[PDB]
Amino acid sequence: SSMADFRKFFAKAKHIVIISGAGVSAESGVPTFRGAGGYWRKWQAQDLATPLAFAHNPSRVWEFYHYRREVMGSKEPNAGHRAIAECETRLGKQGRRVVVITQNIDELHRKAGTKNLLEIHGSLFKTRCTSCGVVAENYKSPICPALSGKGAPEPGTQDASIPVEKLPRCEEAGCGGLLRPHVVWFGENLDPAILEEVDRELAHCDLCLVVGTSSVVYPAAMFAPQVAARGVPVAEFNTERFHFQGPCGTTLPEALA
Ligand SMILES: [Zn+2]
Repeated sequence: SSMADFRKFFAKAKHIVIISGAGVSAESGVPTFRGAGGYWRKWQAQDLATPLAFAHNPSRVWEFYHYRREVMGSKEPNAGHRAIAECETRLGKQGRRVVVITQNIDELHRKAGTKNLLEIHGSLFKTRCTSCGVVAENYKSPICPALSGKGAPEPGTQDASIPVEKLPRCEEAGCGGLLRPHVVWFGENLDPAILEEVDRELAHCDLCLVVGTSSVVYPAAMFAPQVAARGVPVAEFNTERFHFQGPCGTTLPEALA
């Protein structure tokens, strides 16, 4: 039904799951690399976010992720992210739970103040050593000196073609292994531990929100339907149970007041 009917459910909901999609990041001007304007140079983003592309050209893969890390400098969380964060803070002092399950890798939910965050696809600001497996936070600009001035999005740009030795290297003593971005690539599974946390949130929630994506599309498809099958209401906020059409920065400040 209406927004007034959603607010009734929202006022009584004690454990809210928020499934956050690409729409939420696109509203902050964050480049998504899906759709028609989801291109970097002469390749598809799907072409680069793969174990195969990193094995054959780690320099080109690192140039792509270096760009994505650098564009975040000028990006700020929108009214959607803020309303989500303030909602968690406020409801937490009332002994009620708000959890954000996101596929976004830009950390804007983290900058807005969301604490209960599940980043199922990893983060741009995390590296993983291909030799020792250590996962680490990395906000350094540029991530390595050979990547200084590299990663121009424009097609025609020559490959930086950095030797593997000069790409980001693990700083753990005696390792020096090749680092990769700590993100889920095409053909890779989600971390089972992260999946267990997700499963647990979905099974205990009394309200579920799907924002800047829909329930009939991945990853919200692996999550939101089994919530609706338990009887629990699902509200979708998108540019396309309850459904609310429009930007998240418009509908969420209101819904989550
Ligand atoms: Zn290492």
